[PDB]
Amino acid sequence: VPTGGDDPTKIAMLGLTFDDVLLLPAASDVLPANADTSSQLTKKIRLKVPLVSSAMDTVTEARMAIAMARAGGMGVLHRNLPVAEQAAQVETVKRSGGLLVGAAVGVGDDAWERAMALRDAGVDVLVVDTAHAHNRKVLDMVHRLKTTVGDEIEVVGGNVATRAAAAALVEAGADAVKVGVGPGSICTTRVVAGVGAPQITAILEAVAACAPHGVPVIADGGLQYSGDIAKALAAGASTAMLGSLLAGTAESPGELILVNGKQFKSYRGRVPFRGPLSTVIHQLVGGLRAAMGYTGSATIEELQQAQFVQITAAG
Amino acid sequence: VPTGGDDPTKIAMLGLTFDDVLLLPAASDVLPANADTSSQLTKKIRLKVPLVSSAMDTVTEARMAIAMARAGGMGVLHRNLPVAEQAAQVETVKRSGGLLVGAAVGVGDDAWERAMALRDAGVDVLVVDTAHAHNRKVLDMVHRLKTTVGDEIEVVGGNVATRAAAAALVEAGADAVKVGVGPGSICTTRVVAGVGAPQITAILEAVAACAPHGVPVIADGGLQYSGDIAKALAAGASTAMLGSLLAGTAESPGELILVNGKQFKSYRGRVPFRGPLSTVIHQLVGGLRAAMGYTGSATIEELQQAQFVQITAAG
Amino acid sequence: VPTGGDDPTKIAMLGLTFDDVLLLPAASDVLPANADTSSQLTKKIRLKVPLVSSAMDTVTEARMAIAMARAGGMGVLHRNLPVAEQAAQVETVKRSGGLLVGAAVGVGDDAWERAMALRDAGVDVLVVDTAHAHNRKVLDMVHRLKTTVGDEIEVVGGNVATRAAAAALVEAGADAVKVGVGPGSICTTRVVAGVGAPQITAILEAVAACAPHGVPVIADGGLQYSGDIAKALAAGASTAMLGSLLAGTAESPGELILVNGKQFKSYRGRVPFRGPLSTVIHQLVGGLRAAMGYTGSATIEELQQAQFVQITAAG
Amino acid sequence: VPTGGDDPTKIAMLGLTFDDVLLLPAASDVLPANADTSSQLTKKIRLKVPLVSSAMDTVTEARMAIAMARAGGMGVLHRNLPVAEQAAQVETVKRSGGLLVGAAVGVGDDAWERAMALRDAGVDVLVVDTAHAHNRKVLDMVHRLKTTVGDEIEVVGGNVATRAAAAALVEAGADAVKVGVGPGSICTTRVVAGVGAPQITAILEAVAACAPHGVPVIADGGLQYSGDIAKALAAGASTAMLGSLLAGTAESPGELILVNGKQFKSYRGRVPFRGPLSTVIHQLVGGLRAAMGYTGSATIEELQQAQFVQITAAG
Repeated sequence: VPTGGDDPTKIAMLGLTFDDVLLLPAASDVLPANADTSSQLTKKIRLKVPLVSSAMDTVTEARMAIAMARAGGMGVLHRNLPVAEQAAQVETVKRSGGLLVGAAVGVGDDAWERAMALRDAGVDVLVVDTAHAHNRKVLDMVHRLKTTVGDEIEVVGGNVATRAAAAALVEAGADAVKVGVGPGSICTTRVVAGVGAPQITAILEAVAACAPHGVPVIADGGLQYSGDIAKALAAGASTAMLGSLLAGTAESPGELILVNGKQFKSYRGRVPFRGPLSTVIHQLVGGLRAAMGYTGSATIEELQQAQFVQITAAG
Repeated sequence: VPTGGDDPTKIAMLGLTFDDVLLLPAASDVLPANADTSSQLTKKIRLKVPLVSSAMDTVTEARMAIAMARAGGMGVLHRNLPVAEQAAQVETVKRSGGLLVGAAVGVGDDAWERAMALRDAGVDVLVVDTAHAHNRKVLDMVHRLKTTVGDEIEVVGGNVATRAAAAALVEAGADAVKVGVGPGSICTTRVVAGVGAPQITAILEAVAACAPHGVPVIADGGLQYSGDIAKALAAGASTAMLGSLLAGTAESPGELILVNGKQFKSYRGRVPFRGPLSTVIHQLVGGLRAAMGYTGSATIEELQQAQFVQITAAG
Repeated sequence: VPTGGDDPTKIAMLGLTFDDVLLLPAASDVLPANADTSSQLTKKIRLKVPLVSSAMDTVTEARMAIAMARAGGMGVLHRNLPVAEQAAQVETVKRSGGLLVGAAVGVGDDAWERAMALRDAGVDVLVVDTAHAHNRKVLDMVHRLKTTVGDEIEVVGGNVATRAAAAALVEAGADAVKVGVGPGSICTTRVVAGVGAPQITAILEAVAACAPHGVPVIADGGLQYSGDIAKALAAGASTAMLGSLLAGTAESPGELILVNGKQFKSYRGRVPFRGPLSTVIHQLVGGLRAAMGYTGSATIEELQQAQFVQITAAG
Repeated sequence: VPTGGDDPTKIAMLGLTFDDVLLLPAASDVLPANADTSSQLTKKIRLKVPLVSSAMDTVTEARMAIAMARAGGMGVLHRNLPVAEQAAQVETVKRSGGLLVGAAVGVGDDAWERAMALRDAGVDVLVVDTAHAHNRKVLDMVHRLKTTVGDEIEVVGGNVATRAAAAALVEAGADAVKVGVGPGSICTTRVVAGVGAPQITAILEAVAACAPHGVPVIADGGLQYSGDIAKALAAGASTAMLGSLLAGTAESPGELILVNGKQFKSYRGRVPFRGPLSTVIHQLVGGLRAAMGYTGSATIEELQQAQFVQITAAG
């Protein structure tokens, strides 16, 4: 093997991240303003805008979830709080109109009780929210939820970064699979544990397992620019989950931070303050619409068939 | 596939930009001072210097177009102004002697009326000037112009970044094809839309479609140094269109900007002030002539057959 | 050959360092808290934590060796001091309980006398400590020690960076092989001599020679983060030797250095002050445990079978 | 072709520079102090140290040439001065003992008269010193000199960066071939003309043409560290010519420059002041000797057979 040892499988793949690729323009009859940006969040739930906000306590509580749903996306309420309060946040969202909302649960001791409280409060999507879903405890939770509340509630499982892990969640009954393990995020799993998977490759692999079963993939982590959203969807994802890009909006939890005359909000680090969510979402969707124009993609399903060019460090 | 998924065509190519390659020296009987730098702008129009200025409101109005033509190149007047004023700028150029001039038009509602006014004013080249030419509306405009005023006026179409798009413009009747979509320019299409094509690869692909039909390619975007001009032509382009490299000249629109004791002009950002156009063109042509000496290229047509070496990030 | 000349073996391999790769998550039943981090330092000696401190006079004297052994690893006492004092440092460690300790020796004139003094003082591991072990003098020393004191003392040989060099040490009787020649360390062998071997490739190659003979490999040099420890072991090493990561701990030789309000210690350069060794080791083992969770590795032997993804400069 | 177009030869090679490679350690019986650093400058002339100073007016006049010869290398006197003065500099060197000296000549109108004056003054090596030697005028000059003064004087030709160009100089009768065209030097041929060849690949290619005819290659340009000298020789060069590395020595032309409390000398830019030449040469040869130890190279001829590992941007 050119890189060492005698085992060609030891280095299993060349992992590409968003910055490694660009979408190629293609024949187009699509104007950006006329593109259809709707996409499946889960097998049953379609969003008007293929964006959801991260289940993080610096990103999504009730205010963010309401704003996301109104913008045509969805929020996933974080679970770093008592069960009754998360459930109360769900109720708050639901009484602000007929708005979709999700909520995270883990696989710990209180996770089942949390899930039932969220169900009672009227949640639409339960996200089984773990660092590493390729694990019997996680798969069992997904399956148990699906078999218990699956008629009324869509169940998302994550996170994964390989084809085999995605396939396991599909088999367990997941309604969507969330992709992102060491995706290049603030937790720096890559530096601390040495573990990760560049996101374009991770999405391509997960989609290879999910699309043949009609299960949408949520790209979760490492998205820095509006152009990354287009790349994630073209790699085959159906939606993108955003943390850092939304943590600086007015609707996110936390107060303004002023450093050297500039405004920031906290992210757990800090991110530039961006103003209202509606403004950020408008910019992001603007970039996505531009990509759909350039690639001749009338719908997100067409964008999922677009081609890339791989670029070098110089590019 | 080593980079993910099961489709080898998903990542269609490895895209190289100017910084990825160098021209290889070759046997030479050519002194730089003796090289012939003339080249086809379009099927019919040959320039003494293979350079044209961008149709941008911070680069080319009448003053720039006159200076470019006198230097042996050509300017393309921007279209971000009323039809009558663009036409008046064409007349201004034409009465400063027998000087070649081009002008941009779009495909919008006023585009045809604009084109006819430019024709009436005596324009030599009409540039159908769009972000993405691989589109029926753009192709129809190129064809309609060619069939209406094509005896008297050369029609350029752009921009493209693929072989198929270039082939479409050739079929529509374009007299030259302009290449540059997300080429690494100020609009940052790459960041916003996630779309682009590294320019050396884009030129190689466009030339594969254009040269067999005798249609010149204009390299448009991403040229930062005189050496990039030589690389663009060696990749097969016949001329290079320059924005950032000319936006800092005296002849470009806009006033001097003084920041921290240094002089700049606006580019839409800012670029260092460079003095007279003649000085910049002299430097650029000097670099091109040096490249022709090193590669043994007596003419631009010979330079188009030169070879590259690909270099690494370390290089 | 694409890179020049007619000899495909002139450039023998593509060398990967830690930053070039990430561990891929895999199916897991392993919780980080439950992983077994024990590993072979030598054929006979197993450590509770697979970490040893460098035989450097800014890293390991008695205080560090005692702290390392108590933390479940081991220190290797440096040899930049008189024989009697190194031996006295060994005695000091041994009387602080039943603690494992190693000590470096060279191949110079006093090296044999040094080794016998260390043996007399009760050392557990002798490390034949050279810049380049692929040399008859070094191999002879390893063999002579092994044949003289090998029943009571384990003999480590190093350093190497190739399969052939590792094989030579195995043949000479080494109980462990230490890998790291121009690994990216403070001596900058790479810059001064132009010599080196990226560590992931060097470990893969050494392990190819050592594992079939049941000889552990010690990864020595270039480890900057806790994640690098996991990568080194997954490449096949059994332990990691740390210099820069430990030189900033309280237990290392040298005084505090205050520069611009920040605290440092000397490394021979300087490194940030990190506090007690126990704290650093806790963080490092925490990262290793996380990696074992993500990869489904119940033991270090299982981690040695994990797979990598190669990443780009963008990643 | 993956990088564009339909011609696989358009991008002819992947060019590696010094920073792209490292020397691999190998079995060694060689101590650095015992290595033989002597090497052929030309077919007939062997130097004790394989280093020559650049024919540049900020590097080599008489003082530098005398110091280089005394250190066991050689200086090449620059030609940016009247013929009589260059000849007078040759005489000055020759009367400082039995010291080897070279001198540059061009191919211009005064070049032949210059060469005969240098011959009369007792020069040992004439260097036909051009930017691009693959040219009939340059080849004719090399041949004419060789046929006229070749019994008494060795004739070096340069510069080249390809196998074909090197072969042409060999055929013309060159006693050594100098390699370096856009090697990454202060003239920035790469940026201005877009022309160049990464030096490791350029040396490998030139050596492929020169070694079978017993003609030494001089690596000229891009050497920044002592380790680069070892890499250049291992790629097959017999000597290295140094500009930037020597321009900061006391013996080089020009005065001390003080900027922000630091000392520099001019290079035509500026380089840090390094003190006496003897000191710099000592460091450089020290690095070379270390490389010979690591690679088991008893002689420069053995070092020329050493192997590389290619490293990534991360390395």
